[PDB]
Amino acid sequence: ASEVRIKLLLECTECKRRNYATEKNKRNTPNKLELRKYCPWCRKHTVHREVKI
Amino acid sequence: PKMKTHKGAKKRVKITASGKVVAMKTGKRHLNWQKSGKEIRQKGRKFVLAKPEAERIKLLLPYE
RNA sequence: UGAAAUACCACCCUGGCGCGGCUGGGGGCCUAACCCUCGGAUGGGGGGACAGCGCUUGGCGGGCAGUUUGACUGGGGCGGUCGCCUCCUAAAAGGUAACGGAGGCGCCCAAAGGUCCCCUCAGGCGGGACGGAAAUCCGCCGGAGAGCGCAAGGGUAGAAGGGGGCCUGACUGCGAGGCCUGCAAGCCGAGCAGGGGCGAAAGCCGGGCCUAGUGAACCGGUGGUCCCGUGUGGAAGGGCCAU
RNA sequence: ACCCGGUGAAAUUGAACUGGCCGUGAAGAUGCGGCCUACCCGUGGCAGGACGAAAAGACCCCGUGGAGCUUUACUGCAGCC
RNA sequence: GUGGAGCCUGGGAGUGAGGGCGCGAGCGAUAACGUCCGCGUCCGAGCGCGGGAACAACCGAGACCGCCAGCUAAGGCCCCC
RNA sequence: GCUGGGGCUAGGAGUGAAAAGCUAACCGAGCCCGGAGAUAGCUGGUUCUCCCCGAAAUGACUUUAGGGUCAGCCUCAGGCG
RNA sequence: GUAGGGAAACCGAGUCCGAACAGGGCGCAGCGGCCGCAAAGUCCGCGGCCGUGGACCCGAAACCGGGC
RNA sequence: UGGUUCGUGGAGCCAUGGGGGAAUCUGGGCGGACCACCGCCUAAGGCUAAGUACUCCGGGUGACCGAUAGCGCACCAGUAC
RNA sequence: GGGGGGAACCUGGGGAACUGAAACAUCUCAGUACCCAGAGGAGAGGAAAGAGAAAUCGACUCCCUGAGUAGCGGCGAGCGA
Ligand SMILES: [Mg+2]
Ligand SMILES: [Mg+2]
Ligand SMILES: [Mg+2]
Ligand SMILES: [Mg+2]
Ligand SMILES: [Mg+2]
Ligand SMILES: [Mg+2]
Ligand SMILES: [Mg+2]
Ligand SMILES: [Mg+2]
Ligand SMILES: [Mg+2]
Ligand SMILES: [Mg+2]
Ligand SMILES: [Mg+2]
Ligand SMILES: [Mg+2]
Ligand SMILES: [Mg+2]
Ligand SMILES: [Mg+2]
Ligand SMILES: [Mg+2]
Ligand SMILES: [Mg+2]
Ligand SMILES: [Mg+2]
Ligand SMILES: [Mg+2]
Ligand SMILES: [Mg+2]
Ligand SMILES: [Mg+2]
Ligand SMILES: [Mg+2]
Ligand SMILES: [Mg+2]
Ligand SMILES: [Mg+2]
Ligand SMILES: [Mg+2]
Ligand SMILES: [Mg+2]
Ligand SMILES: [Mg+2]
Ligand SMILES: [Mg+2]
Ligand SMILES: [Mg+2]
Ligand SMILES: [Mg+2]
Ligand SMILES: [Mg+2]
Ligand SMILES: [Mg+2]
Ligand SMILES: [Mg+2]
Ligand SMILES: [Mg+2]
Ligand SMILES: [Mg+2]
Ligand SMILES: [Mg+2]
Ligand SMILES: [Mg+2]
Ligand SMILES: [Mg+2]
Ligand SMILES: [Mg+2]
Ligand SMILES: [Mg+2]
Ligand SMILES: [Mg+2]
Ligand SMILES: [Mg+2]
Ligand SMILES: [Mg+2]
Ligand SMILES: [Mg+2]
Ligand SMILES: [Mg+2]
Ligand SMILES: [Mg+2]
Ligand SMILES: [Mg+2]
Ligand SMILES: [Mg+2]
Ligand SMILES: [Mg+2]
Ligand SMILES: [Mg+2]
Ligand SMILES: [Mg+2]
Ligand SMILES: [Mg+2]
Ligand SMILES: [Mg+2]
Ligand SMILES: [Mg+2]
Ligand SMILES: [Mg+2]
Ligand SMILES: [Mg+2]
Ligand SMILES: [Mg+2]
Ligand SMILES: [Mg+2]
Ligand SMILES: [Mg+2]
Ligand SMILES: [Mg+2]
Ligand SMILES: [Mg+2]
Ligand SMILES: [Mg+2]
Ligand SMILES: [Mg+2]
Ligand SMILES: [Mg+2]
Ligand SMILES: [Mg+2]
Ligand SMILES: [Mg+2]
Ligand SMILES: [Mg+2]
Ligand SMILES: [Mg+2]
Ligand SMILES: [Mg+2]
Ligand SMILES: [Mg+2]
Ligand SMILES: [Mg+2]
Ligand SMILES: [Mg+2]
Ligand SMILES: [Mg+2]
Ligand SMILES: [Mg+2]
Ligand SMILES: [Mg+2]
Ligand SMILES: [Mg+2]
Ligand SMILES: [Mg+2]
Ligand SMILES: [Mg+2]
Ligand SMILES: [Mg+2]
Ligand SMILES: [Mg+2]
Ligand SMILES: [Mg+2]
Ligand SMILES: [Mg+2]
Ligand SMILES: [Mg+2]
Ligand SMILES: [Mg+2]
Ligand SMILES: [Mg+2]
Ligand SMILES: [Mg+2]
Ligand SMILES: [Mg+2]
Ligand SMILES: [Mg+2]
Ligand SMILES: [Mg+2]
Ligand SMILES: [Mg+2]
Ligand SMILES: [Mg+2]
Ligand SMILES: [Mg+2]
Ligand SMILES: [Mg+2]
Ligand SMILES: [Mg+2]
Ligand SMILES: [Mg+2]
Ligand SMILES: [Mg+2]
Ligand SMILES: [Mg+2]
Ligand SMILES: [Mg+2]
Ligand SMILES: [Mg+2]
Ligand SMILES: [Mg+2]
Ligand SMILES: [Mg+2]
Ligand SMILES: [Mg+2]
Ligand SMILES: [Mg+2]
Ligand SMILES: [Mg+2]
Ligand SMILES: [Mg+2]
Ligand SMILES: [Mg+2]
Ligand SMILES: [Mg+2]
Ligand SMILES: [Mg+2]
Ligand SMILES: [Mg+2]
Ligand SMILES: [Mg+2]
Ligand SMILES: [Mg+2]
Ligand SMILES: [Mg+2]
Ligand SMILES: [Mg+2]
Ligand SMILES: [Mg+2]
Ligand SMILES: [Mg+2]
Ligand SMILES: [Mg+2]
Ligand SMILES: [Mg+2]
Ligand SMILES: [Mg+2]
Ligand SMILES: [Mg+2]
Ligand SMILES: [Mg+2]
Ligand SMILES: [Mg+2]
Ligand SMILES: [Mg+2]
Ligand SMILES: [Mg+2]
Ligand SMILES: [Mg+2]
Ligand SMILES: [Mg+2]
Ligand SMILES: [Mg+2]
Ligand SMILES: [Mg+2]
Ligand SMILES: [Mg+2]
Ligand SMILES: [Mg+2]
Ligand SMILES: [Mg+2]
Ligand SMILES: [Mg+2]
Ligand SMILES: [Mg+2]
Ligand SMILES: [Mg+2]
Ligand SMILES: [Mg+2]
Ligand SMILES: [Mg+2]
Ligand SMILES: [Mg+2]
Ligand SMILES: [Mg+2]
Ligand SMILES: [Mg+2]
Ligand SMILES: [Mg+2]
Ligand SMILES: [Mg+2]
Ligand SMILES: [Mg+2]
Ligand SMILES: [Mg+2]
Ligand SMILES: [Mg+2]
Ligand SMILES: [Mg+2]
Ligand SMILES: [Mg+2]
Ligand SMILES: [Mg+2]
Ligand SMILES: [Mg+2]
Ligand SMILES: [Mg+2]
Ligand SMILES: [Mg+2]
Ligand SMILES: [Mg+2]
Ligand SMILES: [Mg+2]
Ligand SMILES: [Mg+2]
Ligand SMILES: [Mg+2]
Ligand SMILES: [Mg+2]
Ligand SMILES: [Mg+2]
Ligand SMILES: [Mg+2]
Ligand SMILES: [Mg+2]
Ligand SMILES: [Mg+2]
Ligand SMILES: [Mg+2]
Ligand SMILES: [Mg+2]
Ligand SMILES: [Mg+2]
Ligand SMILES: [Mg+2]
Ligand SMILES: [Mg+2]
Ligand SMILES: [Mg+2]
Ligand SMILES: [Mg+2]
Ligand SMILES: [Mg+2]
Ligand SMILES: [Mg+2]
Ligand SMILES: [Mg+2]
Ligand SMILES: [Mg+2]
Ligand SMILES: [Mg+2]
Ligand SMILES: [Mg+2]
Ligand SMILES: [Mg+2]
Ligand SMILES: [Mg+2]
Ligand SMILES: [Mg+2]
Ligand SMILES: [Mg+2]
Ligand SMILES: [Mg+2]
Ligand SMILES: [Mg+2]
Ligand SMILES: [Mg+2]
Ligand SMILES: [Mg+2]
Ligand SMILES: [Mg+2]
Ligand SMILES: [Mg+2]
Ligand SMILES: [Mg+2]
Ligand SMILES: [Mg+2]
Ligand SMILES: [Mg+2]
Ligand SMILES: [Mg+2]
Ligand SMILES: [Mg+2]
Ligand SMILES: [Mg+2]
Ligand SMILES: [Mg+2]
Ligand SMILES: [Mg+2]
Ligand SMILES: [Mg+2]
Ligand SMILES: [Mg+2]
Ligand SMILES: [Mg+2]
Ligand SMILES: [Mg+2]
Ligand SMILES: [Mg+2]
Ligand SMILES: [Mg+2]
Ligand SMILES: [Mg+2]
Ligand SMILES: [Mg+2]
Ligand SMILES: [Mg+2]
Ligand SMILES: [Mg+2]
Ligand SMILES: [Mg+2]
Ligand SMILES: [Mg+2]
Ligand SMILES: [Mg+2]
Ligand SMILES: [Mg+2]
Ligand SMILES: [Mg+2]
Ligand SMILES: [Mg+2]
Ligand SMILES: [Mg+2]
Ligand SMILES: [Mg+2]
Ligand SMILES: [Mg+2]
Ligand SMILES: [Mg+2]
Ligand SMILES: [Mg+2]
Ligand SMILES: [Mg+2]
Ligand SMILES: [Mg+2]
Ligand SMILES: [Mg+2]
Ligand SMILES: [Mg+2]
Ligand SMILES: [Mg+2]
Ligand SMILES: [Mg+2]
Ligand SMILES: [Mg+2]
Ligand SMILES: [Mg+2]
Ligand SMILES: [Mg+2]
Ligand SMILES: [Mg+2]
Ligand SMILES: [Mg+2]
Ligand SMILES: [Mg+2]
Ligand SMILES: [Mg+2]
Ligand SMILES: [Mg+2]
Ligand SMILES: [Mg+2]
Ligand SMILES: [Mg+2]
Ligand SMILES: [Mg+2]
Ligand SMILES: [Mg+2]
Ligand SMILES: [Mg+2]
Ligand SMILES: [Mg+2]
Ligand SMILES: [Mg+2]
Ligand SMILES: [Mg+2]
Ligand SMILES: [Mg+2]
Ligand SMILES: [Mg+2]
Ligand SMILES: [Mg+2]
Ligand SMILES: [Mg+2]
Ligand SMILES: [Mg+2]
Ligand SMILES: [Mg+2]
Ligand SMILES: [Mg+2]
Ligand SMILES: [Mg+2]
Ligand SMILES: [Mg+2]
Ligand SMILES: [Mg+2]
Ligand SMILES: [Mg+2]
Ligand SMILES: [Zn+2]
Repeated sequence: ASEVRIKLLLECTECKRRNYATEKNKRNTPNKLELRKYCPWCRKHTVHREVKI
Repeated sequence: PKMKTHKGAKKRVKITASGKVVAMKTGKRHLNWQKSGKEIRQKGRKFVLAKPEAERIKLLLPYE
């Protein structure tokens, strides 16, 4: 973790609840992360989007 | 005069029915982003304090 | 005729001006609060709504007040050091000290992660325009001396190394059993369920060849939860899960 | 100062029947070992020793002791604006 | 292997200045009654006893009491003895 | 200039031709009484007898290092065998 | 003391985490021929040790208040 | 600002130094910000025994002392100094 | 009518610090010590603009309990209805 390597939350794009915390390098990966993850509310896999922490 | 209950202990801890002392695992107050789900999950549980330390805490809770 | 079209009468809109309200500053003057003064005082003189003083705002402030000003240490100071990782010292289990001998960490990677398929080095000799000790090509030898992001050690091609495809298990809910251990921590983890990835399948997958890349509480922020809600319904404010 | 008559303190003091050397011993021994030396007890003197007396070292360090002082240490207060 | 062995639970501690020696190393100078660890021992707490001239820790040996009785240990057996 | 008598100024205060001098024989903050039996992780001291057992001076952490908390080592009761 | 589990609502020999009917955490339990008898627990005495208080005793340098 | 368990906290209540500044029951204060509902209570005048505290004084009684004890003083002691 | 006095006791107006927090500032010690005013044989308080959930109680004082509960708290030490 640094200024370039930031922490972030992953928000389930269906129910908007933040289910995961992780990191990326915003110089190497400037665009928002989209990753399919299991959402424990929706009880299914969902695209989660990077949201600010 | 009569002993006073330690409120710091009382707000952190519980004496179970059999005389054990139970607390919350330390280490998930913050700095959690890079901690695995296994670390965060298992830190959500209570745990049984070691006997030498539980005996000390229990003397602090004379009226429980 | 345009979107609305016309004489006339209201409500209001723009902006401006004048008389007024009511107040904000500013300049000038007044006197009577208030202050000073005057053999004389229900007065005259001077200052004057200021100054002084009351409440409140921010500031300057060793004049004064309470304190703080770490440890290790071949005495103390000075210098150095303080946590974490690797090797040695370490006396062939584990552990093991000195201000003993040598190095490194406080990051990083969206692939440098999961799976499936494929591939195999450094180096030496000979050969090949520009082209060299070393660019790229060919041939022979070459078990690992290369490589594996970065220290060092262990490990390793019957891959952990190089390439590609599909991907997000860098899961959620747990967790038998252990390693280590004064505590608190740190560590490894099969297996079950949920919903997935890859593979024909057997299967693998809960980040990364491994060991450093870190910080207990308290106090507070943000998202969710909808558990508490001080007669009642709400609300304030808390709790819980996540960060 | 000394001797006689008169009056008569003090700090200090575990107890003492309290010698030298060479050793030893917590590392400088009257007190231990070996040896040497030494009849009992005073009086005037000298200060080398009794790590002699006095003062629970002022130096030095240590104690999360104190106090005076300083300042662009911290945080207040007077005072001033 | 029945021992002031071991294990479980609980009451009470003290200790957290060690020191000498032997061996193994580091530091030091193949110095220190030096220093810092490891294995062991003894002193500490056995300054009780014998030996080592004397002498915590070297050698011999673990002192319940008594005896004008015997055997040994280390070390000794010319005199002190 | 010295001096008598009569007066005033005091404790974070006075007074000082300045030495932190002096303020009733010790002043970097007077004296008395009170808070008060301040506090002292320091030094000292701790009183009859007999009997059994019997340590530690390590490790971890500590504004900690001559102090502590836990563990180790001692002891007593119960239980196991 | 006779009920615990949960932050709580609440449920209860269970409860909490969870989607779970999974798994785990914390909980739940006398001898003889009805009675003795031993017993939860509790009351009182006694003893060890801890907390509060000066707390085994003596000792500061100092700090503060009111006077002299 | 103070008081309260409440140290600014969601901070109500009771008190009030400053500023502003009402109403007379259809008025007003309270039930912990606040609003509604529902209840409780009548501020800005005063007094009021008893149950409670203390022990200079008097008496009674001690698993209280017995002249270094017990009051500082058993005695011509708050004296001598 | 007042003045001055009285061992403690009481109320009101002012109001520390050592200490504890193993440093220290919020906090604690504590509204304690102490100063001052006043009161009496007591003083204070006292007849709901109370309490707080009981569809309830019924001045105040004082004891027991509630309760080291509720809460307060560098959520520390502690404080405490
Ligand atoms: Mg607390
Ligand atoms: Mg935690
Ligand atoms: Mg959290
Ligand atoms: Mg949080
Ligand atoms: Mg990681
Ligand atoms: Mg994970
Ligand atoms: Mg995660
Ligand atoms: Mg969870
Ligand atoms: Mg209770
Ligand atoms: Mg109970
Ligand atoms: Mg004028
Ligand atoms: Mg005029
Ligand atoms: Mg005038
Ligand atoms: Mg004028
Ligand atoms: Mg003015
Ligand atoms: Mg203002
Ligand atoms: Mg101001
Ligand atoms: Mg300053
Ligand atoms: Mg100062
Ligand atoms: Mg202080
Ligand atoms: Mg500090
Ligand atoms: Mg400092
Ligand atoms: Mg410091
Ligand atoms: Mg030091
Ligand atoms: Mg040195
Ligand atoms: Mg050294
Ligand atoms: Mg030296
Ligand atoms: Mg030394
Ligand atoms: Mg330095
Ligand atoms: Mg080793
Ligand atoms: Mg080794
Ligand atoms: Mg080894
Ligand atoms: Mg070995
Ligand atoms: Mg081990
Ligand atoms: Mg060093
Ligand atoms: Mg790729
Ligand atoms: Mg080649
Ligand atoms: Mg070539
Ligand atoms: Mg060429
Ligand atoms: Mg070439
Ligand atoms: Mg290699
Ligand atoms: Mg490197
Ligand atoms: Mg690959
Ligand atoms: Mg791949
Ligand atoms: Mg697909
Ligand atoms: Mg386990
Ligand atoms: Mg452990
Ligand atoms: Mg670690
Ligand atoms: Mg970690
Ligand atoms: Mg599955
Ligand atoms: Mg599946
Ligand atoms: Mg599958
Ligand atoms: Mg398939
Ligand atoms: Mg499958
Ligand atoms: Mg698995
Ligand atoms: Mg990698
Ligand atoms: Mg890889
Ligand atoms: Mg890594
Ligand atoms: Mg933390
Ligand atoms: Mg804190
Ligand atoms: Mg919080
Ligand atoms: Mg919330
Ligand atoms: Mg609700
Ligand atoms: Mg409500
Ligand atoms: Mg409504
Ligand atoms: Mg409701
Ligand atoms: Mg709402
Ligand atoms: Mg809420
Ligand atoms: Mg969390
Ligand atoms: Mg003569
Ligand atoms: Mg004479
Ligand atoms: Mg004699
Ligand atoms: Mg003689
Ligand atoms: Mg010698
Ligand atoms: Mg000698
Ligand atoms: Mg002699
Ligand atoms: Mg003799
Ligand atoms: Mg002798
Ligand atoms: Mg002799
Ligand atoms: Mg001799
Ligand atoms: Mg002799
Ligand atoms: Mg001689
Ligand atoms: Mg003589
Ligand atoms: Mg002499
Ligand atoms: Mg001399
Ligand atoms: Mg002389
Ligand atoms: Mg002598
Ligand atoms: Mg001499
Ligand atoms: Mg001398
Ligand atoms: Mg002397
Ligand atoms: Mg002394
Ligand atoms: Mg001394
Ligand atoms: Mg000294
Ligand atoms: Mg000197
Ligand atoms: Mg000095
Ligand atoms: Mg020194
Ligand atoms: Mg000092
Ligand atoms: Mg300090
Ligand atoms: Mg210290
Ligand atoms: Mg200090
Ligand atoms: Mg000071
Ligand atoms: Mg002072
Ligand atoms: Mg001025
Ligand atoms: Mg034994
Ligand atoms: Mg034993
Ligand atoms: Mg036995
Ligand atoms: Mg005992
Ligand atoms: Mg005992
Ligand atoms: Mg000790
Ligand atoms: Mg101890
Ligand atoms: Mg120590
Ligand atoms: Mg030590
Ligand atoms: Mg030592
Ligand atoms: Mg040692
Ligand atoms: Mg040795
Ligand atoms: Mg030998
Ligand atoms: Mg050696
Ligand atoms: Mg070594
Ligand atoms: Mg030499
Ligand atoms: Mg030595
Ligand atoms: Mg040596
Ligand atoms: Mg040596
Ligand atoms: Mg030894
Ligand atoms: Mg000793
Ligand atoms: Mg011996
Ligand atoms: Mg022994
Ligand atoms: Mg001996
Ligand atoms: Mg001896
Ligand atoms: Mg002897
Ligand atoms: Mg001997
Ligand atoms: Mg001998
Ligand atoms: Mg002999
Ligand atoms: Mg000897
Ligand atoms: Mg010796
Ligand atoms: Mg024996
Ligand atoms: Mg014989
Ligand atoms: Mg022999
Ligand atoms: Mg001989
Ligand atoms: Mg003979
Ligand atoms: Mg004169
Ligand atoms: Mg005069
Ligand atoms: Mg005079
Ligand atoms: Mg004057
Ligand atoms: Mg004066
Ligand atoms: Mg005066
Ligand atoms: Mg003073
Ligand atoms: Mg004073
Ligand atoms: Mg000053
Ligand atoms: Mg002055
Ligand atoms: Mg002068
Ligand atoms: Mg005097
Ligand atoms: Mg004087
Ligand atoms: Mg003087
Ligand atoms: Mg003084
Ligand atoms: Mg002073
Ligand atoms: Mg002072
Ligand atoms: Mg004086
Ligand atoms: Mg007084
Ligand atoms: Mg006190
Ligand atoms: Mg004292
Ligand atoms: Mg102190
Ligand atoms: Mg005693
Ligand atoms: Mg024995
Ligand atoms: Mg140690
Ligand atoms: Mg620790
Ligand atoms: Mg430390
Ligand atoms: Mg340390
Ligand atoms: Mg130190
Ligand atoms: Mg030292
Ligand atoms: Mg200490
Ligand atoms: Mg212990
Ligand atoms: Mg044992
Ligand atoms: Mg034990
Ligand atoms: Mg037993
Ligand atoms: Mg419970
Ligand atoms: Mg269960
Ligand atoms: Mg839940
Ligand atoms: Mg169970
Ligand atoms: Mg019975
Ligand atoms: Mg019973
Ligand atoms: Mg105890
Ligand atoms: Mg006390
Ligand atoms: Mg005491
Ligand atoms: Mg005690
Ligand atoms: Mg002070
Ligand atoms: Mg001071
Ligand atoms: Mg002061
Ligand atoms: Mg004064
Ligand atoms: Mg107010
Ligand atoms: Mg307050
Ligand atoms: Mg709060
Ligand atoms: Mg409040
Ligand atoms: Mg307040
Ligand atoms: Mg008000
Ligand atoms: Mg007012
Ligand atoms: Mg009404
Ligand atoms: Mg109204
Ligand atoms: Mg009101
Ligand atoms: Mg209200
Ligand atoms: Mg109310
Ligand atoms: Mg309410
Ligand atoms: Mg009411
Ligand atoms: Mg009225
Ligand atoms: Mg009254
Ligand atoms: Mg009556
Ligand atoms: Mg009355
Ligand atoms: Mg009465
Ligand atoms: Mg009475
Ligand atoms: Mg009487
Ligand atoms: Mg008697
Ligand atoms: Mg009698
Ligand atoms: Mg007498
Ligand atoms: Mg007497
Ligand atoms: Mg007599
Ligand atoms: Mg009398
Ligand atoms: Mg007397
Ligand atoms: Mg007398
Ligand atoms: Mg007399
Ligand atoms: Mg008067
Ligand atoms: Mg009076
Ligand atoms: Mg009177
Ligand atoms: Mg008062
Ligand atoms: Mg008054
Ligand atoms: Mg007051
Ligand atoms: Mg008062
Ligand atoms: Mg004052
Ligand atoms: Mg203080
Ligand atoms: Mg104190
Ligand atoms: Mg304390
Ligand atoms: Mg205290
Ligand atoms: Mg303190
Ligand atoms: Mg302290
Ligand atoms: Mg201090
Ligand atoms: Mg303080
Ligand atoms: Mg207070
Ligand atoms: Mg008093
Ligand atoms: Mg009466
Ligand atoms: Mg009255
Ligand atoms: Mg009335
Ligand atoms: Mg109760
Ligand atoms: Mg208080
Ligand atoms: Mg009460
Ligand atoms: Zn979702």
